[PDB]
Amino acid sequence: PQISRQEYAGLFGPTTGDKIRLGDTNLFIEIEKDLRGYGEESVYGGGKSLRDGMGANNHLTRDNGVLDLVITNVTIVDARLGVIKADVGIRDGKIAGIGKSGNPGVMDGVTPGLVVGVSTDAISGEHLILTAAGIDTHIHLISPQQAYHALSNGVATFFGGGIGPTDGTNGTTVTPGPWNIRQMLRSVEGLPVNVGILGKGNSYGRGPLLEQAIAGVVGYKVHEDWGATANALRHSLRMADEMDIQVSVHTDSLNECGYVEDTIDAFEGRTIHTFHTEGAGGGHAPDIIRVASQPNVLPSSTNPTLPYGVNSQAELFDMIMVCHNLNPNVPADVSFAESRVRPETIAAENVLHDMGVISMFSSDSQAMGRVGENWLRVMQTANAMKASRGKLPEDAPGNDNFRVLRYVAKITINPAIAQGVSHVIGSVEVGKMADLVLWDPRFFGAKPKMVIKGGMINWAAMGDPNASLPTPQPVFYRPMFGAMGKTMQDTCVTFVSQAALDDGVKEKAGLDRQVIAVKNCRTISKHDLVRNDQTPNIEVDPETFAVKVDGVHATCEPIDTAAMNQRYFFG
Amino acid sequence: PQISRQEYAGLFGPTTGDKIRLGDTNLFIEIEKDLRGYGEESVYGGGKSLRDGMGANNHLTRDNGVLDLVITNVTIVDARLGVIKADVGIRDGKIAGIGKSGNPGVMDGVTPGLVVGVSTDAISGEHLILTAAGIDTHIHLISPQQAYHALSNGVATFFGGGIGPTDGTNGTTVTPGPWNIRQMLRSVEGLPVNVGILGKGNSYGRGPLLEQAIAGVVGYKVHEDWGATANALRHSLRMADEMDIQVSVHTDSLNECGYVEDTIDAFEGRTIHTFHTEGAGGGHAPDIIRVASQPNVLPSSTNPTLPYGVNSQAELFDMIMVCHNLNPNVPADVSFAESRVRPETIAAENVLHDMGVISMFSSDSQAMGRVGENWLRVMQTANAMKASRGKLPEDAPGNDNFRVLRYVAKITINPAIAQGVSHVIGSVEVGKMADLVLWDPRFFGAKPKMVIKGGMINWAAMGDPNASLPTPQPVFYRPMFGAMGKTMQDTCVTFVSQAALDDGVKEKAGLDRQVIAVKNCRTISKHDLVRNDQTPNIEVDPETFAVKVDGVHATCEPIDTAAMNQRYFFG
Amino acid sequence: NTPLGGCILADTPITFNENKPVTKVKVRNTGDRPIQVGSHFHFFEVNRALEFDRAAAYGKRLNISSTTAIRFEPGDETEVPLIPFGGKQTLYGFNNLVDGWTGEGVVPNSERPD
Amino acid sequence: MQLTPREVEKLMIYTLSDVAFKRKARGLKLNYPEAVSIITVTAMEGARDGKSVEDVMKEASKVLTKDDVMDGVADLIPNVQVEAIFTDGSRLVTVHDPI
Amino acid sequence: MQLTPREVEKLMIYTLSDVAFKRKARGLKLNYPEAVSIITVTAMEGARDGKSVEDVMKEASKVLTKDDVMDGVADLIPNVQVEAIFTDGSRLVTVHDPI
Amino acid sequence: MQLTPREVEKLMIYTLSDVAFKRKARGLKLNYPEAVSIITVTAMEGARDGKSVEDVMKEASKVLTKDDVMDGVADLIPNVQVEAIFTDGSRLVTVHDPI
Ligand code: NI
Ligand code: NI
Ligand code: NI
Repeated sequence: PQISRQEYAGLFGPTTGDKIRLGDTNLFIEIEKDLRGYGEESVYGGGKSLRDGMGANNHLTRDNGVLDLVITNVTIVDARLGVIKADVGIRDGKIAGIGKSGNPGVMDGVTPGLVVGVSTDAISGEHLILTAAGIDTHIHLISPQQAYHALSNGVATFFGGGIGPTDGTNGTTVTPGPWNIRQMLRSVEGLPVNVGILGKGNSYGRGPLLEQAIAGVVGYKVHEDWGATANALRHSLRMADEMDIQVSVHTDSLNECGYVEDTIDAFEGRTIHTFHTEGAGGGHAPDIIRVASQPNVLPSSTNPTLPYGVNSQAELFDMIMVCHNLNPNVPADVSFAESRVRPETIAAENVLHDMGVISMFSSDSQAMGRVGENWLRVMQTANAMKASRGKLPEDAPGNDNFRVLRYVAKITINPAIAQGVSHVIGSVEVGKMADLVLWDPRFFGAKPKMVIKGGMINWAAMGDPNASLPTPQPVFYRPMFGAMGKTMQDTCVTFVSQAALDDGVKEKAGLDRQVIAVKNCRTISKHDLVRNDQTPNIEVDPETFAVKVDGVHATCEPIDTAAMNQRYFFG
Repeated sequence: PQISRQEYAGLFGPTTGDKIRLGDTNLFIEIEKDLRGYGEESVYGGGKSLRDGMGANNHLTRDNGVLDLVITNVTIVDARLGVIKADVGIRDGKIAGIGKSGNPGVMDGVTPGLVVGVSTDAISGEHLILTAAGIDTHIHLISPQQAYHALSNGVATFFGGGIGPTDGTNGTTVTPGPWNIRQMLRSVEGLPVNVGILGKGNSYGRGPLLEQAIAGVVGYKVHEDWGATANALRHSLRMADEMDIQVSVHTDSLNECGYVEDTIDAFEGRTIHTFHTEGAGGGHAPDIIRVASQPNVLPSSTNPTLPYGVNSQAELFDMIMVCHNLNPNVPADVSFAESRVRPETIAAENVLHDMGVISMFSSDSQAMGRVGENWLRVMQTANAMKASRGKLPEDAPGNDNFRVLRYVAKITINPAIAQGVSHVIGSVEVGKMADLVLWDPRFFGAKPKMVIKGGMINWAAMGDPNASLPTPQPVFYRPMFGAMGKTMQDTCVTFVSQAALDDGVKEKAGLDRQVIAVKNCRTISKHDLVRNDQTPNIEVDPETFAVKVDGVHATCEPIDTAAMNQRYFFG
Repeated sequence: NTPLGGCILADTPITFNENKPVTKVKVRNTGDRPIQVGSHFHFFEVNRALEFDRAAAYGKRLNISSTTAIRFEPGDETEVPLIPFGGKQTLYGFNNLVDGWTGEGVVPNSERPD
Repeated sequence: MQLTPREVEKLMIYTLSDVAFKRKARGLKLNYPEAVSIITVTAMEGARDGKSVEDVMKEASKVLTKDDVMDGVADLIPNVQVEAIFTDGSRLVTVHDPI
Repeated sequence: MQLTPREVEKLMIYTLSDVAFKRKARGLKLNYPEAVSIITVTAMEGARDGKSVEDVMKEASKVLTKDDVMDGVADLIPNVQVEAIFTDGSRLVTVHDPI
Repeated sequence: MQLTPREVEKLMIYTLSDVAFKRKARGLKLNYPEAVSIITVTAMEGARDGKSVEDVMKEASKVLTKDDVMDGVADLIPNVQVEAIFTDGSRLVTVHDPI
């Protein structure tokens, strides 16, 4: 038999050749492949394929393959080989398989690592989009509520440091010393996200860094407030080599110890994570972006600058006075900010994201950054760069997959590669953890329906609990069974160094959460980062702060109206 | 070099000789001493003293002295030797030292117990006030939310009893029997404050009291509803001698068993805590203040009467009918209230706080008392007594330190002395626990910025978590990392008796919270209470309820407008 | 009178650490970008671009109030007073040029060149 | 704003008073939560205006009659308690049978 | 509606703004939370109307004077911060001393 | 009041309806949460006024048109659900495409 794609899309969703508009943006994503034989589509409901002896089967769960949960045909948006329509399988809180689901005994072409049985509970995958959860490498642990706002936008993983609302924490992502580290690893027991604590990387001795590695830090942090000296970095990098961890830097914006070229000599070509590569958050003013030209560097960026707006120049001149307690009356404090508010590098930052130079995207939450606008501000920049720079030579002639796949990589797979947790989380691949997000294409990048963590829903959109359905208003997001009781700890991961794991941090610190050690932080480079392997030549004018990439001025005009904001949000 | 104090106050805060106005009150507090050599002031920020090789150091944490947290230059308000400007150090959740911070290797005059290193995370101590957290000896465990309102005003310690909203609990602070005690010690695991459970002290036998001691109580409670007989008190005190705990009394208001003369003979000069020494809450009417003239007594007071207002008379006639379920139609129920609403003792209570007779402050929460206005109502009374009675002969000629130090002692060190927890908490001294509160002098005694508990911030003022800073509105108080996961239990203390500690209540009852025993409850007297060692002669008229202290009528006219209320609060 | 939460400071200026030697030095920014040095930063272990008598800055910080930093614009030459460090005078880090001690000062000061 | 939990919960009671006054304007008999909402706001507003405990208690009793509420709402409300911030501080407001 | 926590908390701040302009109508000196409430709502409404960061900052400073608030409220407010959703996205609004 | 959680959460939805009607008065195109707020309040008010399920469903569809909302808000709202307390009890109110 034959039927039109209009009635097929209304029930089973799109397939090969169908383009999906991402909200109110000008971006359209086309399905590159459909991993299913037409005719035996698996969906749950009243009198549908998933019943006894049809989709299910009499065999046991021990028969490696019976899923704990299945997403009934969804459009995946992965950076490795995304924009595909396929049934995704969950088992033991990990991605079992990606292809076709059902009973192989009565259905042809069923994938071996993907069978529905008595243990499966289906999810309405049709008319929705699946993706890997977001990661934030710049998180100041100022407030624990921060996670609820992050998780309410598709960010189920945190990376940073802090105690609470201390001025020390308000400006620097550090949990300094074993005592503070243990108290924070233990406070994270009551959090519904993965965490990676960063220690203070400011020391001349090898010992003070070793104490933090064995305590349970995923890396180190070198701030200008705590002294970003050539020795503070050399010793933080020397220890990061022998410990297999990632160092994050917020270089000296005062150019006190040296210039940007002197800190690159102090790095000694060793892999390093650079926060706010643009310069608003910090770093050797003016030519910080110059650091993104070298291969060892892993460039990230704060999100208050992206997208480049018309009114962005005004807000950041007052914002800079609170984060790093700078006075508005002292001349050395205000004249220091005049250089850091340079608008030419903010426009360059936006085009460098399109070119594939700035390999990832962070925030710098409650300290020149917003945690609940990450996925949104990524898609907002994608709309601006398509409308100005047009389709790329690598991008397809009829779809905007290449740009979206390049931009989703900045928040999903690249930050996971940077902090040595690729094998755990990052992409929708087989054998990885089930940290996934579901959104309607109408509300893509801003408001998801569900947030699956370790195969269980942690956070989701929910109506009146007393009502006869989950959709009746008021529909506000609330914690689910994946964030309740002992299941919150099970499904969340406390990341640490191998040294700490080998020492027995889980037993010594008494962590009921899952404890996975970070690895492959040091050997990685910019070529290992997905869809952002470019290392272009750079020329920056120091007087007017103009940026030239490969002998071409990198800039763009600001936009007044951005995609998805007052149309979906209220406040 | 020389610079004016105006520019110094704008950066490093006040020093010796500078007076600070406490909000909208008429009270000014002068700095008695500055424990720092001028020139090397330690503050954190972008390009400031606390960096690598300046304030920090390459030595390890295990070198006893490296702080986990430091408060950069703050005005302390302690009752022992307060009103001083000094850097306070935190280590292992205890106060390491009070003086000058930094690196002794490159700075002169650094205190040995106080050194900044790689393990320290600084707090902006400048332009703020530090103090010990408040203690509430009269807490009805009617609702667990009560703690959030208490902690939102600088009260991080509770003492009392109850099951929940039972009429038994609504009128008496009792957790009676081992079963109820155990269930409450276990329910307190999910509370962000220190707790001291009080048992029922109403028995003729020694056994029923012994069962509660070994179950894990810090003391006993003798209520008029459960029978405040001479034998109930004698047996409660006999057991409190051999157990080293504190008994709290709410004497028989009906004068049934005897008069005030009968109860003091039944005490046998043994140390005892008297709730609502004024008489609104309870106690053999009319001459219940007469008990304050004895040295063994530890007088406390409920806070709905303090400060003495013009409209206080009206509300008490109706409030008294719900707390102790008294009917408005029965003549014996309304006619006994007519004596308990006496307005002459409420004005005397306010003057007795200034004289230094009523040694401490409590509340009697959700039963003729407010938990979220203790620090406020203390400072409200201080403003009224200065405006009426003027500066004391002991008070200095140019500052109101003596009155504030006397009044902060009533909520910080004296209730801790009464319940045998002085050595644990009470004052900002070396070796004590880090249960501290931080407030702006603008918002002193009403709204604090942070609340440090065991060296970690438990509760604090926080804005929008999604915003780029912690200050943006809506700024409402929320639980911090010190109240999340396993760190809430670590930083909070379940107080018990020695008998229980040695029996193994922590293991038997399975308490993940810290368990410290109470001690030095019996040998203490009024002279051991800080700034309130007065035992004056008393003469009370029984007909008109007039109070004469040392042959002088103790009273004061009521006030219509009190300090800090409508100007700061909303509801 | 003073507003709510204000400070009634006494009419007296603060005196910053006396009886310590002072060394005035002319510092010129040769580089095309601005440089700002904080109160406790060790001047001898600063950027090589700044042209000044480097040998005179052994274990000597700026003679200004703590916390505060003075900014240098490209080309601008500014005179700056320097003060030695306190305590044991043992500093570490910065650029691995000395990482040790500087208070030997036995009659004419010598030892440790760049 | 530094809104303490006592101030945050006093906003949801204000949200209901606007719905109670709006339904009163159309001519509707108020229910239990609506009647208590408009009774409690007059105490909070009375305390804000600087009125004494005696005035606000008697004023809270003269807001609604038995014809202004549904049949049986007066029988289940023999007392209405609420705390408002006065010029001297927080004070209890007991209204014994306002209908 | 799918109201994110950032949107839910922005409703309790608007509930207070209606009480602030209702008390302003009767002729009352606003307190700390009421003053900040009516200052922040003009930024959220300004961002909704499509006004720039420059306009809303200066407009938020010209809402109330020292005579419109209680004695001492101007001394404890040297700055007012709040985030509103503009046409280009969420932007900070710092009002340095509006009185 | 003894406000059950179902009643407490129904106040934050009413707080938004006053902002939706106030922005409608100035002449502004309503967004997703504002449009759904003023759509749901007519069902709760309709159920309070004693209107039947048939009446409130059709009345909720005739509140706003495509010109009264922003471009694309009608495309993302093919259905609006909410539960209101009627004279007979709590009943569902499904409005299939009100614009
Ligand atoms: Ni930063
Ligand atoms: Ni009592
Ligand atoms: Ni009591």
